[PDB]
Amino acid sequence: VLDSLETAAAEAEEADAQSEECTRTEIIRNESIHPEVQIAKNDAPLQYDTNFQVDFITLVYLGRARGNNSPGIVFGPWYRTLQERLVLDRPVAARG
Amino acid sequence: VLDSLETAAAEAEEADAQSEECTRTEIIRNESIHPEVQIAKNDAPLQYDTNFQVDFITLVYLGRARGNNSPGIVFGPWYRTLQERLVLDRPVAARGVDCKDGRISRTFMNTTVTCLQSAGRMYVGDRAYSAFECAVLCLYLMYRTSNSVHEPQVSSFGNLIEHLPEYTETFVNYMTTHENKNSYQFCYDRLPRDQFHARGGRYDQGALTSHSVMDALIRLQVLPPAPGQFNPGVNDIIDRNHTAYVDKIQQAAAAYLERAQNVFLMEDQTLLRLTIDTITALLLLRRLLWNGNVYGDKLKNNFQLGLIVSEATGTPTNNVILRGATGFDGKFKSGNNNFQFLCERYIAPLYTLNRTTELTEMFPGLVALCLDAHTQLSRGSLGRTVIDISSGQYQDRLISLIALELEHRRQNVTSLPIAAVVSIHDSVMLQYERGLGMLMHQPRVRAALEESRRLAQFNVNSDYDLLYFVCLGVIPQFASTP
Amino acid sequence: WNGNVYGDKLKNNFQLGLIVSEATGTPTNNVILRGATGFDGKFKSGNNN
Amino acid sequence: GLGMLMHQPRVRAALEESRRLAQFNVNSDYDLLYFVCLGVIPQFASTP
Amino acid sequence: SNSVHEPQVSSFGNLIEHLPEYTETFVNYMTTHENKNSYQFCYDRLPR
Amino acid sequence: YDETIATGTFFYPVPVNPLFACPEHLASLRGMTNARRVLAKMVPPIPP
Amino acid sequence: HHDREWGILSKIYYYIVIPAFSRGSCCTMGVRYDRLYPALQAVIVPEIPADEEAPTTPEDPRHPLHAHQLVPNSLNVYFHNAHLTVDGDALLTLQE
Repeated sequence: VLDSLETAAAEAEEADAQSEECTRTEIIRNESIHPEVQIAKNDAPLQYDTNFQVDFITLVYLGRARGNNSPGIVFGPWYRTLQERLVLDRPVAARG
Repeated sequence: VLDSLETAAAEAEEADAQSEECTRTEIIRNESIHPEVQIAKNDAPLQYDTNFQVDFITLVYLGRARGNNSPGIVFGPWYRTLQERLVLDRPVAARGVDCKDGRISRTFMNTTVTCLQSAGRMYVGDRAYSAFECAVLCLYLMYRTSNSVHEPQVSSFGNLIEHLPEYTETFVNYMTTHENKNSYQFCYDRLPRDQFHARGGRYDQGALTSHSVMDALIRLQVLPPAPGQFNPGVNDIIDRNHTAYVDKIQQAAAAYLERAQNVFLMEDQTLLRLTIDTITALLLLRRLLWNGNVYGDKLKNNFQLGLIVSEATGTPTNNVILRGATGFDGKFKSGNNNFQFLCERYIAPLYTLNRTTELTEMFPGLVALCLDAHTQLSRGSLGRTVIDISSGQYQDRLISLIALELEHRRQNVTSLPIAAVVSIHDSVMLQYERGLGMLMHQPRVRAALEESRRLAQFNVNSDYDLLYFVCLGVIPQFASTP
Repeated sequence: WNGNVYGDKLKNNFQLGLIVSEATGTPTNNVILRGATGFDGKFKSGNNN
Repeated sequence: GLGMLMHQPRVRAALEESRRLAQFNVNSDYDLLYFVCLGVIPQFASTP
Repeated sequence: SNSVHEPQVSSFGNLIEHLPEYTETFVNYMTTHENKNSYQFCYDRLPR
Repeated sequence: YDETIATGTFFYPVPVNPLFACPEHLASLRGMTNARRVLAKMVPPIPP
Repeated sequence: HHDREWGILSKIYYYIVIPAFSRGSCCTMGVRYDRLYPALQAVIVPEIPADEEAPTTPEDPRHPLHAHQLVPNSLNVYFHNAHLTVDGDALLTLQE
């Protein structure tokens, strides 16, 4: 329990330090520079999302690994075509 | 040692909370400003500060002293009544939510802006933003084919945005009145739904029934592939059938849903509830711009140099020349020859490649006036001017976030059910939002709009009062009435 | 290259402003071009690659 | 495949007629950059 | 493009920003400059 | 003919009384296919 | 509250009259009171001066029966099918 509390405190202080340095960098910059992309005339380009999620997702998965139990949304029908192509000559199924 | 560690942890916690509050408050200030222009309208330019900037808009700035012309929105007498009743106010506007915290002035404008900004809010939300150009783009996206106009025709779009310096002046000088013309309009072909997907299978109530491959497999000795064997079919290309009847509904059903969620513990409802509450005001927005004309009044006219005929020709904002009042007395804008002729030698090489409106001046005032009634329904669920519980949403959200973060820091869920909530939400997201989106899309107050003559509910009910109300605009409440 | 004239949603996408106005505001930049135009009649063809 | 993705049909015909977008259905060349940048195009399946 | 048309513009530095009169003259000359690419590709076999 | 009333305002399938049968709301709200409609006609939906 | 006579009378009324009249395709459905809680607390007070007489002419913005005070909400949009001459007594009863 003491070791878990120590690791939680360490990660909390690391996150606080990261937030503090990010805010300090933002203060130094004259304006809040954010990614933009848009193909038109001089209109307002769309705003992307902040690229700070790897640490959060790693922490949220380390704090809960035996749970989950969700279907999961796939990205296109690539799995079925891949399985069909694999099963022709040398089937390997999913394996993982 | 443990007591010292806990006290140090608490002091560090409050120190970083204070630092975060200070950074959040310091991010708000921008101070960008823009250089001088070639005299807005025809009698009052836009110079530094707000001294001569409201020279022609003094009649509205007299009742707008609350915001001091610095990025602020002031509504009509209803907002004055809300400010008076703030002691027991029903909505969340002003008063700093509850007595735990909250401020006035700038913080009120910030929270009003963040109430409208719901799609993206993670450590950066910005302030003094305009959302009228996007609305116009969305409206004209489907209006290019429906048309249904009286007599003016227009199909070009590049020149509609090329003259941005004059377009901004037209927006700030013409949209002071939320009323419009052309009577009937579609205003319901958008229907913005929510992007979600769960389970899978085949589209219901479609034009296809498992296509023909499944039927061919069933009628032959092929059978569906085994889940544990993955055996495909090779006999589907042997008979050499004479094509089939395919459909392109799968591409439309796929849509485009790959955005992230700016909230903890997955899911996405904080922005969804705000968006579905805001979309309920579409009927009121459509009702607010059916019937209305601008003709001028003695009270409105206080300092004019060349706008003698402007009150009779409609809404020129420069001269109108001969167009504008072709139909009855003035409607819409069509034809720009003298404007560009003067711009080519007067205002061309000083302000060409810029953006509409600003964020440090009264430029968003035109959007604020048009959204006088649109933002009124954003608090109540059905959009009623009665008592409702819509002020503790932010407090509940922050309490839930604090509870979740402390549970993550101390505990590890375990006994707390986390799979059942996700499983039920997977269907709730696609079941609860579609019904509300398809609930109502067409108001039925067409006859009462021109029969009741109650559109002048912000002031006294009379002919002259209605005339000056529809000529000026929202008629903000006067000052000297705390 | 593209440059299939200025049009509407019926040409390629012309739907860049879907969720643009969420946390953007009114960004501004420098001035390069000059002059201004006006809208009249119905457009037909063009070249703005 | 890098060389095989482009052939005699143009960038529009080869994507709307050659079933190049069957796996990932997206808009025309204007949104092609967004499709190839964001990637991970979803579908109507989420496994049993 | 070239200036001088029905509207009396007589511009001195605006030669491409004005849409109507410059476009109506420049659209009749760049229509033959459209690029085209066409080459065949075959899978053949995988060596080594 | 009730085109002015949206389907799904205060309607959702909650079959609890076998004494009442309405094989129209299910086919009008959820948009069930012909196979589902014929299955419901053959056997009423009984919650296990 | 009361004895069982009214209860059994209501039970036999519900178990005979309703099934007898359900010769078509009517069936039980569900309510949406949870979403309709902030919907029925609507009160419209006509603008009438104190100690003043309300004209009976059919052309005036003080006639709840007519369309001169038609605030859409849901009641006045269902009024087209449920036309009913009502006054402020029902509104105050609903408010109380």
